[PDB]
Amino acid sequence: QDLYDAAKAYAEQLKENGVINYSVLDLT
Amino acid sequence: ALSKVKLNDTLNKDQLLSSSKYTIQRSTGDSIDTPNYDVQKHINKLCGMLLITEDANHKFTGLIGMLYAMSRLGREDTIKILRDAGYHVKANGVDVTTHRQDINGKEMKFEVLTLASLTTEIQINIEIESRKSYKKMLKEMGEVAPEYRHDSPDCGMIILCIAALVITKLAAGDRSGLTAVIRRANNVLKNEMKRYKGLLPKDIANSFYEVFEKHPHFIDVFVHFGIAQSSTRGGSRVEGIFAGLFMNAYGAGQVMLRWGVLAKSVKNIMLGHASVQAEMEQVVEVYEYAQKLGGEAGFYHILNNPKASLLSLTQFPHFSSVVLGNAAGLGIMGEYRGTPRNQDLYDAAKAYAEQLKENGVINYSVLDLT
Amino acid sequence: ALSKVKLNDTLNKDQLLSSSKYTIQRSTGDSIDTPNYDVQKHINKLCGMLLITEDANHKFTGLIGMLYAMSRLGREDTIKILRDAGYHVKANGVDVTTHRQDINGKEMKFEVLTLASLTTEIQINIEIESRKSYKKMLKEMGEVAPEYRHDSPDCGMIILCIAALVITKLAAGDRSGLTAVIRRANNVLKNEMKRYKGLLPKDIANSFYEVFEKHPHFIDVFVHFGIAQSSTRGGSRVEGIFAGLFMNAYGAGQVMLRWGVLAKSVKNIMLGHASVQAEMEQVVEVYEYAQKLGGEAGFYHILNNPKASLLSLTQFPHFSSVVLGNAAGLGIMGEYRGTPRNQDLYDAAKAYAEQLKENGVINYSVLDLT
Repeated sequence: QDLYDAAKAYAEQLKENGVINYSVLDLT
Repeated sequence: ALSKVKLNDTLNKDQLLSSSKYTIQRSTGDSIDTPNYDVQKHINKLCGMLLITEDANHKFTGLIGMLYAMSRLGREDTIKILRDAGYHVKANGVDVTTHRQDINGKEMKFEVLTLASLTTEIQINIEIESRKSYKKMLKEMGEVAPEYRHDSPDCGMIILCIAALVITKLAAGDRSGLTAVIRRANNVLKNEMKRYKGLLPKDIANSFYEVFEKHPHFIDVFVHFGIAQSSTRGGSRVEGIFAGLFMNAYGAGQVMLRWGVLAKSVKNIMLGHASVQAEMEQVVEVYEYAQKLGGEAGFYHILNNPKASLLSLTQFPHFSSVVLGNAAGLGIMGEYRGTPRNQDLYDAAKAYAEQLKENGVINYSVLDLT
Repeated sequence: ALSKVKLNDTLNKDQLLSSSKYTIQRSTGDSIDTPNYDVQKHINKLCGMLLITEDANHKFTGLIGMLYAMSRLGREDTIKILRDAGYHVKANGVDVTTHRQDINGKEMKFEVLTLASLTTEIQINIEIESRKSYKKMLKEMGEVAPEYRHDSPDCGMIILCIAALVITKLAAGDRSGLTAVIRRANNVLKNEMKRYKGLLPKDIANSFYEVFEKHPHFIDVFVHFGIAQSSTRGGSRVEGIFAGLFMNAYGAGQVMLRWGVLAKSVKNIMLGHASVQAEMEQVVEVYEYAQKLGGEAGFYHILNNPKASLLSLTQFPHFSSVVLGNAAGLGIMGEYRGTPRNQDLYDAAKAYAEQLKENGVINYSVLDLT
């Protein structure tokens, strides 16, 4: 249960939000 | 030869710490919110909401202030400055999600930042209480101007202006400067307080005092933000006020270093005293060490730097007394809680310093008169 | 030529030891606990529990202090510093497990570190006795503040502050400085003792004295932790205390080296004496050797370094006497247990040194008076 709650806590932090990553695009 | 018997301890101590093979990394915690440039505009709005709110709850404004400073830096840079400081950081992203909640029966939408440190339940309450103050403001003056509203771009920096006043008085390290922080926030930043009801110097300063105390890594983030902010080519007058208020912090926790140059400038006779001259070999070492560091030594006490103790002149009782006496005689100290170790040298320096500032006759040799 | 007949023994002895083909590795023991950054926050809590406990048992605080220092370094580093020192280390991990035990009938849970050196049975007793003192504290002041509680981040470094005071007086090597360690721990760290009942300088210092004596490898761990701690950019004022108190240890076990520069600075006439001048060729070699090592030579006596004996001026009877006499005449030694080999040179140096510090007339040639 402890590993489940710790993984759930971070997984919530992972999906959290949504910034644009400009290094992915081939911008000149 | 007797010239060779010497040992530069000050330089060797620095060489020891500079060439450390191993590193310590302090518990920053479970997570830190690292907002990027895209959210900066949302936090400025959140900062504005607190400012327009009459009798606002500035419990989270110290934390919200840091979020705006980190958003101006950007996720990449703010993570970089935390790691360079010496902290393991678990970076939490920050962006916008629409939260639906039914306040007073009616279902309402709210744009909230999904932060770890700040709950979505308290974020909506900042917006709810601001809407109450907004409609009350709208009812009084009919049409609210761009200056009085939360959408203004200054809002974010206005909250960071008193953060720079808090950082200015962090050298004491016991919330003793709070009185001076509120005082200067009324003299400077006076136009800003007219246009915002929720600009409460006491409430906001205590919030920044709390967040710097609870999170020592955020004071490092603010200092490096302020230097990055001051490195800009130009901006608004509020940004200019912040840059001025931030640079007042430069040299905090080391006023005796500046007053020592003043005593040398005004030529206080007690500097030439025998017991003061015995220390002169070692006091030059710290002044030369201060000259060596340069701009780095400015925030050595604000950031509790290990090497801040090396800049101390207090280790020299006699030189400190004449310097602290010179400041007393010129009438520049007070209420400064520094006590002179040698009382006789202090009183003698104070007496001569009082004689230096008397009357005022015109020196005609200074001008280029023909 | 007669200029060629020479032999640099000091440099050649160093060259012999520096270019050793083989290495000795001392019995560190069966196992050492190497905590990482994830546990650091738990040890800080454990350090806080001891601090809030009234009349606490600081039998394990010297060991618990080292665990916090190693947790700040991190498993990878603290293993690296033990291996670089010259020790075969059997690294034991450190993390959190929940232990269930029925104290006074009622079944209770306890978060304990599964340490080899520290039993889980004694860990719960530290938490049990702290809860007693916590509720007694809660009953007296109603609501306990962030300063008085165990959760504060300073707690861990507060215990390491008197560890730095113990390391400052390790040069003697017989717990003789304990009186000075407690004395300074009252002059220094005075605000910390107000906010924690279990800050007992005598009890905690003896614990660190015990752990450094029983485990000589842990004194190497603390010194390299202190250097790594002092290498940081900035932290809290309590970390500023530790950094200042740790750097006071620099140059311990070699005060005669510093007092020799003082005698040269004040220009004691007995330095020019014939028998003192005969030694001047060889005393310069050790001062140049001290200049060569630099910062490395600071903790050569704290860490019982083989090359610490090379920095000794005691091998020179005449120069040591005038230097020890100069210190006596200026009135800076006492109760220093160093005895002069030449008594006549000591008394002559003491007499002149007393004449140097007399009266106090102003030197007007020093100032830039027009």
